[PDB]
Order: sequence, then C-alpha cells, then structure tokens
Amino acid sequence: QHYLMPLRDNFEQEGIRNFLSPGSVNMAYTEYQTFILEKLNALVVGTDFEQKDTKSIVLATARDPELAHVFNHASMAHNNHFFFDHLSPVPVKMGDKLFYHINENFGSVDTLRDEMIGTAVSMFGPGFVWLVRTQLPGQPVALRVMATYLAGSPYPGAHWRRQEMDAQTSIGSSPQGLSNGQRFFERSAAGFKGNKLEPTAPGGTDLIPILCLNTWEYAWLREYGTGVGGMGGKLAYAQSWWNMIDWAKVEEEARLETRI
Amino acid sequence: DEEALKLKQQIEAIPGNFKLFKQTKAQTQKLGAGVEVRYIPEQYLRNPPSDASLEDLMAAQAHMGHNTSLWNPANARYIYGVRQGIHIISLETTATHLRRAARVVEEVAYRGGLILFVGTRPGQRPIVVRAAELAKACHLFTKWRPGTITNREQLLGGVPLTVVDELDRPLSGFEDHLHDRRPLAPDLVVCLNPKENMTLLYECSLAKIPTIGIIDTNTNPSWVTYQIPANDDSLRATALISGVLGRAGERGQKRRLEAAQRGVVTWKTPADVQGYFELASARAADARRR
Amino acid sequence: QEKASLIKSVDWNLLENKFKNLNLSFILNDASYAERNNLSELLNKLYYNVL
Amino acid sequence: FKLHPYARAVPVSPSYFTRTPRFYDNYLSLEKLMEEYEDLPVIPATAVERVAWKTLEDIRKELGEQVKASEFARCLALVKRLNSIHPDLKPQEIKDVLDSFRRNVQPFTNVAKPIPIDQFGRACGVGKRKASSARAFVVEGTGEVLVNGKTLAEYFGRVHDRESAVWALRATNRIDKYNVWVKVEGGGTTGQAEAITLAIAKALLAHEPALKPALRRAGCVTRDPRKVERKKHGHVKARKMPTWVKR
Amino acid sequence: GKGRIFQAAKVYQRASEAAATNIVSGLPPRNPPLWLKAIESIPPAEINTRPYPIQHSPPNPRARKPRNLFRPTKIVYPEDELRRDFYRDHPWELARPRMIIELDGKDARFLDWSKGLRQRGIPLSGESVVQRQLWLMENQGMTKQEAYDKARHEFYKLRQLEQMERRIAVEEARMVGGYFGKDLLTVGMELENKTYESWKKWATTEIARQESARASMY
RNA sequence: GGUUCGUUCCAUGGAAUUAACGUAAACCCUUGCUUUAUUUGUAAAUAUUAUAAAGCAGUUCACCUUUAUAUAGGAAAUGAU
Ligand SMILES: [K+]
Ligand SMILES: [Mg+2]
Ligand SMILES: [Mg+2]
Ligand SMILES: [Mg+2]
Ligand SMILES: [Mg+2]
Repeated sequence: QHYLMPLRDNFEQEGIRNFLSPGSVNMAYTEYQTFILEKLNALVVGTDFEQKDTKSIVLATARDPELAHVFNHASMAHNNHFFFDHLSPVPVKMGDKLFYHINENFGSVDTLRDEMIGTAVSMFGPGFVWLVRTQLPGQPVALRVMATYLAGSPYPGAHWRRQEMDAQTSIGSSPQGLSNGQRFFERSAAGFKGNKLEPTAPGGTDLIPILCLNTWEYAWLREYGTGVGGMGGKLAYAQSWWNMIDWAKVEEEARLETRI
Repeated sequence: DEEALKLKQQIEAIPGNFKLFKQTKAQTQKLGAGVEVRYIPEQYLRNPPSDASLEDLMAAQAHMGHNTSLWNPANARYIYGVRQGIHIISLETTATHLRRAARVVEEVAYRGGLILFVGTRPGQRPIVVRAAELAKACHLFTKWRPGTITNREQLLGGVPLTVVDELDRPLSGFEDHLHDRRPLAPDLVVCLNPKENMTLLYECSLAKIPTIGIIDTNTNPSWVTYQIPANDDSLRATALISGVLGRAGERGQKRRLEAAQRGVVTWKTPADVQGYFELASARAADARRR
Repeated sequence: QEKASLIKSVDWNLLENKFKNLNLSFILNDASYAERNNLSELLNKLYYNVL
Repeated sequence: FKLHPYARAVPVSPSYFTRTPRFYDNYLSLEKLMEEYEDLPVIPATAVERVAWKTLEDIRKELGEQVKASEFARCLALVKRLNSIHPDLKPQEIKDVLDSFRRNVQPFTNVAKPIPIDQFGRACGVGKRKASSARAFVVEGTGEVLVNGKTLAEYFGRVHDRESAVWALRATNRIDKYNVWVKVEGGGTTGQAEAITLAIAKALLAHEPALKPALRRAGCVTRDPRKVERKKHGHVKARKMPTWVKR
Repeated sequence: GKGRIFQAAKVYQRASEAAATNIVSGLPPRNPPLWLKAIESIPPAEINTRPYPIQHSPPNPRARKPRNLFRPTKIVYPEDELRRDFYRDHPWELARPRMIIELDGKDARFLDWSKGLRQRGIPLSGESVVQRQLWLMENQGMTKQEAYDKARHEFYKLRQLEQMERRIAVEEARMVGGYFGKDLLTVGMELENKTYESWKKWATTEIARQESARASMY
C-alpha cells in the first residue's frame, strides 16, 4: 500500500518560516496527501498498480477512460509532493548557469516571475503551474511555462490528460473560439484513432518538469485568507512562494548542457 | 534517401537519450509517495531467505497438493485436508522438514562434502545454478544421464579434477594421482523433482548416498532420505526451498573456511587420496635406500 | 574430436596461395615489402633456415 | 617437500555431472551477461550487420562435446540478441564473447578463363561428346561452314546432324552472320555433330556474351556426360547377364 | 513387482558398517566418507505409517463398521455456506477479476471486520461481505438473514460511488481539454468485424460447395 | 513420434553410456574449370585438340514450402551453374 512519507526539511513539524505556518503545511500535506493516498489505496488495492509508484500509475493510467478517476488521485499526490520538494527553509541564490539561460528564454528573472504568477490568477481555478524544459533533436534546450488544470501531468507520456485549456471559455464563436475548437477535436480524433499529432522522443525526455506551483484552494485559503482587500490572498501566496524556490535544486534537475 | 537517413539520426541519438532518460528517472521517480513493495517475482534469487516461515510457504503455494485421485496413500502423513479437489499439505509439516534438510545441507558443506543440486524442469535452471553458487556446489538442469554414478568410470572419464586443501586452493604435486583416480560422486543430492527422475535417486540409494527431495502428494516418499513435503509443480516454492538450502550450504562453507584459518580442519583426507599418500611414501622410501 | 570432420577453407599460408604469381620478376620488384630485393631474404620468410 | 597433510579432490567446473560440462559453462556465462546488460537498447533486426555464426558441428568439434541441437538453437538466440545492442553502448566483454562464435570459412574460388578473340577475329570454342573434341573458329562471316575441310552436306549425310551442328547459330538466328571452321576428331556421326554444337556455342558467346540465356534454353550449353559403360566380368555387356538356369 | 528396492533410509546404517573395518583384515580402516559425520545426529523421519488423519467434521456416530478411516477429510468452514449464498445472489460479481496470488501471506494481520467492509490489503468483493456478515452474526448475535442484509447493503453503496466516479471522471476531464483512447465498447465491436468477415468467407465457400455437390444428385 | 537415399538426423524412454567391423566417407575411371608440360602428338598460332601430374567443384546459391519450432523438403527444356 502507498503510505505517506516525510517532507524535505522537517516542514511538517516546523514549516517554512515566512511562507506557510506549520499548521497550514499540516493541513496542506499531511492531512491532504493522507486523504488522497487513502482513496488511491482503495482503488489499486487489488490491481497491478498495488505496488507501482505514483508516476508509473500516472503514465500508465492515462489514456484509458475506465481508469480516469485513478489518474486524478495518483497525479495529484505526485504533483503535490513535487511542489514541496522544491522549497527551502531559507531563500537560495539563483545559479549562474541557470540565471543566464533563463534570461535567454524569458528575457529576465522578473519577466518569468510575473508570467507564472500572472498565469496563476488568470486561471481562476485549482491547477498546477510548471516550469518545463523543452528539447528537440537539433533545437537547443529551451525553457517554457505550462499551466495544468486540476490534475494535469506535464510529462509527454501523459499528453492525454495535460488539461492545458479550459474548454468552457476557450471555445466560442469568435475567431479564437473556432481555432481552439479545431485543436480540441483534432487532439481527440487523433488520440482516439491512435495517431500522433506531435512526434516525441522515446523515453519522454522532450519535457522535464523542473519547478511546480500548487494553486489549489486548500493550500493557501488558510494562511493568506480569502484575499478580500488585496491584503494577502491567492496573489500574495504566489508572490511569497517565489522567495523560497530552491534554485540550487532547480538547477540540478534542469541538467543544462554546458554552453558557457 | 530521407527515409534511410532518419534511421541513422535515431541510431546516433540512442546513447544521448538513454543517458538523459536514466538521469530523469532518478529524481522524478519515488516523489509522490512511499510504496510498500512486499513481493517481487525475482526475490528468491537476488536475496533468498535464511529460513522460510509459514507465510512464505503458503505465499509460494507450497501446500497445493495434487488431485485427490492422483495421490499416494503412503504419504498421507503430511496431508492436512481436502479442498478444491486437491490435497492440502500441512504448512507446519513442510517447515519442519525444510529446516531439518537445511541443517543437513549445512553440515555436509561444513565437512567438505560435495553437494549436487538437481532441478530438471523448464524453468528451474536459474534456481539451481543460483543455489549452487551460494553453496559452492554442482548444478544439474538437464536429463540425468542414466549411469553417471554406478558407471562413472565411462561417463565422467575425461572431465578434469583438482586437489585442494584446508583453504580450498590447489596443491601442486598430485599430477600422477589425477589420472588413475576414478571420477567423483556427490556426497549429497538435493533434488527438486523426485517424481520425474527416479533413476538418479535409485543410484544414490544403490551407492549409499544421502538425498533430499521435494515430495509432492503423488510422489513416493521412500525414494529420498530426507523428504520435504511441498508442491513441486510450483516455480515459486521451488525457488524458496532451493534458496533456503543454498543459504545453508553458504553458511556451512563459511564456518569451514573460518575454522581452516585457525588451523582446525573439519575433515580428514578421503580414503582414495589417503591411499596415494601411503604409496607416495613407499616410492619415496626406495629413493632413500637407493 | 578424432571423429570430427574438417571444413574446407582456403589456407592462405600455403606457398601456392601466398604468391599466385610465382615469377621472381614480380615478387622481388617491391610489390609490397621494401628493401627485401635479395632473393635469400625472401626464402627465409618462407622456409626455416638452419644456418 | 612432502604432500599436504589434508587434501581432497574437487571438480574444476561446477557443471561436473552435466551432459556437456564445457558447453553449459559457456552458455551460463551468456545468460549471466543477458541479465545485467539486458536493459541496454537494441538495434532493429534489418540494421544488424550480417554475421556468419558457427554451426552445430563446429562447436561440437572445438569443445569436444555432443551438445544437443535444440540446446544450441536457444544458445544462438542469446548471441543474436546480445549482438543487437548498440555498438557504441555495447561493452567490451560482450564484444570479446561475440568473436568466438564467428565462422571464419572461405570457399574456394574457381574462375574460368574467358575465351579471347584473335587479332583476325576468330574465337575458339571447344566441345566434346562421348569420344570427340571439336574446335570451332567463328568469325564475322556470311554463313559458310566447313567441317574438317569439307562442307556440311559432304561431311554429314544425315540432315538431322547438319541442323544440330550449327544449332547455336540457328536458335539465335545468326546463320548468315558467322563463318565457322571446325575440326573434329573421334566419335561417330552424331557424336561429332553434338560436339560441334557446344563448340560453336562457347565461341559464339565470346562475340556476344548476352546470348547465354537464350542458348541455355536452346540446349547448347550443357555438356552431356553420358558415356558408354564398360563391360563387367560375368556380364555379356555392361548390364546384360547370361541365361540364369534355375534348375 | 514393477518397483525397485529403495534403501535411501538406510544409507547411514549401510555406509557406517562398511566403514567400520577394512577389507584387508589386519589394517586400520580407511577414513569414511565426508558426509558420514555430517548426518550422524540427524536420523531420517519415519515414513509410510498411516495415522488417523485430522477430522475436520464430526465423524458419523451411527456407523458401526466405518470405512476410509485413514482418508483425509474435507475442509469446510462456516464461510463456505455464506459464500455460496451470496455469489448465487450476485452471479455477475464473479466477472470482477480477483487475484489469488499472495504477495507475502501477511494479509490477515490487518483485517478488523468490526470497522466495516473496507479493509487494508484486500479489495471490496464478496468475501469482505461474508467475513463482515459472519462477524455481525457472531459478535452482535444477529441472524444469518439480518447480518446478510446489513453488510450486503453497505456493499452496494460502496459500489455505487465507484461506478459514479468513472462517469464523472471522464466527463469532467473533457471540460478542461482531456482526450482518451478507444473505449471498450468501440474496441469490442471492431474485433467482431474481423471475426464476422471471416465467417462470411467460410459461409460463401461452403455454400458454393453444396451447390457444386447438388449437381451430382441429378 | 517425425525425418532421411540410409540406425541419416531431431526429439524422447522409471537406464543408458560406448568400441570394432559393415555402412558412410575416401579411392579408381568419367564430367567442367584452374595451373603445369609441348615430343614421337597438334594446319596455323600469342595455344584451343591430344597426352597426364596436382588442385577446385553441387544441391552450392536463388525461389517455394515447412512439425513439437528441435531435425527439413519440393520444383527438373524456359532461375544461376
Ligand atoms: K556397346
Ligand atoms: Mg508434482
Ligand atoms: Mg538411445
Ligand atoms: Mg615434334
Ligand atoms: Mg585438357
């Protein structure tokens, strides 16, 4: 059975000093991850996934509709803990190599700062904001930002459940509406028939999620409050989170090719 | 043209992709939650257990006897009951006999005995070879050639031998003895399917050699010296039983070598090699006088 | 091994297969080796010399 | 100087009681390499360079054992499987193990010498039939055939033989484009005529080597090896036996 | 006698005596086999001794001349009766695959049926209902039918939510741009096409066969 | 139980593992080709008959089919030779 594991740097007992109080982290991870895992266990209590890791379940249990509900819990548990394994008790100084490459893809550290934060509030829904490292056979390593609705896997092997666009407000009668509509059907028709829209390298190495940001309500609704009056709120939650990013660990997962 | 060139670029990109794919598999995997992996198919080979508990024996289907009709009333001493139309071998009866046999394998290996692990079935080759490595014994995963013990002079005529000592290292000076010496015979046979090969077990009893076998519900328990009532048709129980016996030999070999480093040999020269020493002194005596 | 058969393969160590043009005007005319013009040296590379 | 006080005989190879000790030891080694390097990627079958692996007999001789064909068939699969590994990623160990299964045999080469063409333009073909050996000198003539100095009608009285003598020119419809001067010796009437057929065929090919597929189907390329059988003692002829009296 | 005289139980006795004295009378006996001392203090177990087997059910007290006294008896538990009843009331519960491959055998250590149907390590199936039923019937002194009703009803509610999640999962997933593969319904129909076409060929052939076979009757 | 011209070959048997002879292989004649030799044989000749020493060559390759996946076979004037 899947069981809850400790956090990175004893955040369960102490929590981040200036980002999330210990009580908030308790309700955000210990009292939520346990709930998700409890449900997940009951689902895979007697299937092949009884001993598979979360990621393996995510990728494996993606295309199949009959197991959609299993993907949610497995993916949510993964993304949730993926979001806590990138914070740090004290702010870390951005690495030089990483600092340079960021400016080459986003123009500045602040340009990307306001993009991820802006994307969060723009969504107006629970989701995860990622930082993905794109790479193609001949194209150099290029970074980009991705938004995943509810439980969305940023990996290319889980393209079926990427959930990058809310079909409610993104498909209308306007010129953009029709364009978004075609893509929506093009993906469904392709996936259903088994055709591949965008070629991906074997092993799912094209995209590597480096950093994540959990925008779900339970995470920030307690410490920062409803946000009425702009004091605190979801906006402040994203801002404060930007100060605890463990840029050192972020650089490691980036695995940028030496080009300096 | 372009179709063939594509294959080239791919074949030239596998090394780079493999390295990157391996690195990415490290950090990403294990992040979501701790899995409680409590069973792996190849766990009885990578790390077999020292002793097998009732749970291990029941989890490996070591109690599924054969159909009620195809039974041997002789071995009704181990049957527990009847369910699903088959005889259920008592779990405790298996564990008791298994621990006993494990003690036999250990002592025989502790006294410098030559053990032979015999499993002759489609998927028993890796199990027997692994057990032999641990116990430093001989393996056999094919049809036992009839007459390799009673007629060893012919069958095992050309196979080479060697002479070792306390610390299992060659002894130069026995060149003349390794040509008149007759082939060896196993000091202990550990069969994993006595029902199949009865010609081997008969030569053991005919040559006064102890044997260990996995007696099923339809196997005659009078063929082997030490019985291990269990399910022989299961590749998962056979790996467990063999693993336990392999660790026994390993533990036995360890004690022997530990006692040899202290100048305490736990075995005296065999009768065959003993005779050579007597002849050696006789030939040497002539040189002294002459 | 005593009863095992032999496969038929070109033995390129045979004096007939080594040099297919036995004329000395071609073997000693700097075909492949250098400064072995002497006939005696060539023979030594083919037969065991006792002297 | 004397022997060690304690000593005991121990088998060298662990597979001491197996059918083929030397073979299984080498086979288990492969299986041991197919368990730690089995995760390395592979190459498509059609992209694997062709290797002439050893045969069952070769292994039997080099090992001195009687390895079973079935067991060797499954051992060869490991070689093919371990050979599909990417060369750059393939380890040195497997490489050393994959060179002992290669078959270094080279069949003998016997290239026949092509028939030249004289300065004046005559090709000399040779044919034989049952006693004879013809020598046809084919030039770019106009259809005048001379057999042993005489013409075709003065030498062969049977029109069946005249046609078969120059059949090569008739099948390819070149009777009026070549002059043939043949010299035949030995054999009878038809024996010599058939010999001239194969002779003109070979000579004609020297000028136009592209006619062999047609001559193949016309029956002017095969050397009929049928030969008069010898008389055997006890027999009236090659096979005829004297009257066997039962009583 | 198609059998052979096995003496595997006397290898030590026979070997020990052979190594007692030398064949050349007037010499010290040579060293015995290396295994003789290893199994010296480990005699073989007794075999071929038909005991009174374990009686898993009360033997017929009326039988005056009972037979098959040395025959193992059948193992019957109180659950067997309940399992038969439930699975007969829910035959399509057998189509739900159930794994009988034990992982480590320690699955009955965390089963506490006082809590409810849901347990650690085992899936929600008919067995959980039976064990829960048996618990209520024994501890809470309920009747077979009463305990059956209670536990059975809990089984339904847990299965209802499971089926509702599937529908709501796929539906909600498409609201945010989520596409899936071929459903089981579509796949099933495709396979029938390949099989139905094969039947058409066979039918056409045999039909033509009979037609040609009918020309010979006249 | 299959297979093969053949106790050949593969598989298998609660008994097999081997040796000698026969078989097979090899040899003699014969067939194509390569090299060597040119008289007493060959019209000429830069060598092609003949003469005779050694060497190579086949069911080899191609096609088709094929069992238990272990051992293979078919086709014969219109694949090569
Ligand atoms: K005749
Ligand atoms: Mg059995
Ligand atoms: Mg036989
Ligand atoms: Mg002359
Ligand atoms: Mg000639």
